[PDB]
Amino acid sequence: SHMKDVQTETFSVAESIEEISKANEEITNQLLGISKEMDNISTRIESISASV
Amino acid sequence: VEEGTKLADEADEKLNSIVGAVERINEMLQNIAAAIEEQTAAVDEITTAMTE
Repeated sequence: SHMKDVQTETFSVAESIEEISKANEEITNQLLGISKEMDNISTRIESISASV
Repeated sequence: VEEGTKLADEADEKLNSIVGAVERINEMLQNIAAAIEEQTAAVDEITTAMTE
């Protein structure tokens, strides 16, 4: 049928939504590690403030 | 003998007055000693707080 040129685009957006999903998950993982590291930096600055 | 007896009691008051004067110097030095020690303890805890 005419569903050939439909198929060539419905293969690539499934190989691309997968990279979006993977990359958004990498951003989410990095964000939550930074959030932890930042909330530990807060403690260290507060310790410097106490010394002041 | 009378002129020498009363002239001897002139030096006796002056030597007694030097004991008094020097023990006023000593009274000031004993307060500087405690203050320098207490100040030395405070500067140490600051140099520890700055090493932190």
